[PDB]
Amino acid sequence: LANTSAHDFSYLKFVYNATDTSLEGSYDYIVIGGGTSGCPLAATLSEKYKVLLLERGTIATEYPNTLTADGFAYNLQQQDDGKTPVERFVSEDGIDNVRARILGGTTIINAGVYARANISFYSQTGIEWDLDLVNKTYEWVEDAIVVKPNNQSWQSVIGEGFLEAGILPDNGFSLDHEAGTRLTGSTFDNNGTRHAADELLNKGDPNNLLVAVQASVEKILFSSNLSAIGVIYTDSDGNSHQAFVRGNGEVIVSAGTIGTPQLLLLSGVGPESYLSSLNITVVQPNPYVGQFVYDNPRNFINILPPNPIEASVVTVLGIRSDYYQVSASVLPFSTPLFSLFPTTSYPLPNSTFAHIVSQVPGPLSHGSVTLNSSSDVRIAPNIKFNYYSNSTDLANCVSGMKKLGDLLRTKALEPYKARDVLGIDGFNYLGVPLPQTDDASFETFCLDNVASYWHYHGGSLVGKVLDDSFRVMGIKALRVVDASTFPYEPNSHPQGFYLMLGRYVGLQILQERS
Ligand SMILES: Cc1cc2nc3c(=O)[nH]c(=O)nc-3n(C[C@H](O)[C@H](O)[C@H](O)COP(=O)(O)OP(=O)(O)OC[C@H]3O[C@@H](n4cnc5c(N)ncnc54)[C@H](O)[C@@H]3O)c2cc1C
Ligand SMILES: *[C@@H]1O[C@H](CO)[C@@H](O[C@@H]2O[C@H](CO)[C@@H](O)[C@H](O)[C@H]2NC(C)=O)[C@H](O)[C@H]1NC(C)=O
Ligand SMILES: CC1(C)OCc2cc([C@@H](O)C#N)ccc2O1
Ligand SMILES: *[C@@H]1O[C@H](CO)[C@@H](O)[C@H](O)[C@H]1NC(C)=O
Ligand SMILES: *[C@@H]1O[C@H](CO)[C@@H](O)[C@H](O)[C@H]1NC(C)=O
Ligand SMILES: *[C@@H]1O[C@H](CO)[C@@H](O)[C@H](O)[C@H]1NC(C)=O
Ligand SMILES: *[C@@H]1O[C@H](CO)[C@@H](O)[C@H](O)[C@H]1NC(C)=O
Ligand SMILES: *[C@@H]1O[C@H](CO)[C@@H](O)[C@H](O)[C@H]1NC(C)=O
Repeated sequence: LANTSAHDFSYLKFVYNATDTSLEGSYDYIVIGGGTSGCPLAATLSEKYKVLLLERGTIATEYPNTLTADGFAYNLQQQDDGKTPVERFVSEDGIDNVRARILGGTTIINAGVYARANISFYSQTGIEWDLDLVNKTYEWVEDAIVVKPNNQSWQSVIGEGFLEAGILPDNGFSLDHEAGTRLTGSTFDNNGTRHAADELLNKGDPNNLLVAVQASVEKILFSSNLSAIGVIYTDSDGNSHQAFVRGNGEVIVSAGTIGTPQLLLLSGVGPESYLSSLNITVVQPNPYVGQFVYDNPRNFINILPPNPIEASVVTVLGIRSDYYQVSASVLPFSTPLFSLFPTTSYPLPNSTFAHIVSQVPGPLSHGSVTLNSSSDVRIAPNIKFNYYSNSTDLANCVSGMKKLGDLLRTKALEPYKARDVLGIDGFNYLGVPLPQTDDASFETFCLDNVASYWHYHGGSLVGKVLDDSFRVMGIKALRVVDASTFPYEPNSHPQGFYLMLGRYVGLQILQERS
């Protein structure tokens, strides 16, 4: 595990403005998106080969509130001016949401919770994983940016609550996604310093890795044995640039659940009838590009203790197969955190509150990413998740809400009631309280008060768009590595999986080429 230490910006020595035309040329690999998967992928490929990493955002030093736990709220409260690290969107379902626009991707703006994948996930996928190498690669990530959290009073209250509510067993401190209650890792260190995927660029070879920032990749270029041969990208001034791969080298899209399918569709990889309807020339028909896009529901209550509670980062997890639960203790604010609640029309907290949360696994409900512009990658795509379209998801939310009621009735949580009465009506709530306990009362609560967990995934799935080598089927020299790749969450908190996956696939590419 990592130690408490400053955020390591050594890598800025090989970070350049995309306005620099001397970056245009031929590389062994081009990685699109300097994010959770892309940064460890590019660093790994750079051990042997010449790599260009292209990121649309700027460097995290421009937005210092991205570098502390205390700055998390600021990034979500900040107005989206096109340049900020948080890009705001609303799904077609009407649920507010965010994605990252910054070198380091979503590991620069996220809640810092670190977990390994459920060890059963690898067999569930039917991919031939090198499991020894998966674990070596988890340790490579953890040694860089993961700490054992110190005790925080509220996380300890919630952990005692989860155990008293029957979320057993007590796993103590563990990075593994296992049934029961545990202290997990964090990418915040014990001084509140954020550590993130950009720091994994410090593991790259500085003679072989180049990083362009404010590089908006608009199009994947193809041969005229269809192969990806390069990219077009625009700089902050609006000027265009090209970069190519050479010989046995490859383009990898790491632009996230939203950005990957967007760029594939803009580049003519996707459903023939849809792309022909936009007069986008089809290079490779695949009816699944932008399909099977998922967002795990977040359902929640907010309690307002009569005495102040200490603000905390999330470190204590209550895991069952059918729901994943945490709680944050949150300082009050008068400017909303965009997407913390599902719409801007949510009450503001006047005092410290506990946000007590359950996540639906999978989920089984899915939707799609479609283009909003047939030409401009800077124009956000349309995204729809179809929350609770699958009844199994709704049943799982009912089970999770019953368990949050159990948590609120524990001796652990009793001291946080406003009134010493028998029920959970003894708490004071911000927003809608929990349930009458008939299925319809819990289903109404689940459906009406859903928010994003921010763990959306899918849109370029293995088994639909990709093979088990993460290659785009029917195309040479093109791969996809990021959260677009799997339909079900690997665990409650997937950044650890996707950090591992960038390096893992980098190591597979290097091996396939030897
Ligand atoms: C608010 C929030 C809180 C979260 N908290 C947690 C948590 O505590 N723990 C956890 O495990 N997970 C958490 N997650 C989820 C997790 O961080 C993400 O699922 C994961 O980081 C996604 O990784 P990715 O590589 O797919 O995408 P990203 O990290 O978003 O990387 C994609 C990158 O591509 C860039 N890009 C996109 N399009 C282009 C383009 N055309 N050209 C160039 N660059 C482009 C983007 O700017 C970005 O930097 C959180 C998510 C959010 C949004
Ligand atoms: C870890 O992943 C495994 C495999 O996906 C899960 O096991 C499955 O769980 C469902 C229960 O909802 C069962 O119907 C399947 O039979 C299980 N598969 C196997 C291989 O046993 C497991 O639930 C996940 N664990 C947690 C804690 O999330
Ligand atoms: C504002 C506040 C309390 O802070 C951080 C936070 C983290 C999580 C986490 O599980 C994820 N992802 C859920 C909710 C949440 O809300
Ligand atoms: C962590 O903060 C403490 C103060 O509580 C200090 O003693 C220690 O040197 C700090 N380490 C850092 C900032 O790296
Ligand atoms: C890149 O250069 C342009 C001016 O050419 C400037 O406006 C922009 O801020 C620079 N971007 C970064 C990320 O340095
Ligand atoms: C990998 O690590 C997990 C714990 O994260 C462990 O349970 C598993 O046995 C390890 N697998 C291999 C192949 O060593
Ligand atoms: C596609 O181009 C044809 C002309 O070739 C035109 O008739 C049609 O309306 C166009 N469709 C779109 C959506 O641009
Ligand atoms: C729910 O999801 C599963 C597929 O994972 C499927 O068997 C079932 O048909 C789905 N229900 C609906 C309404 O789609």
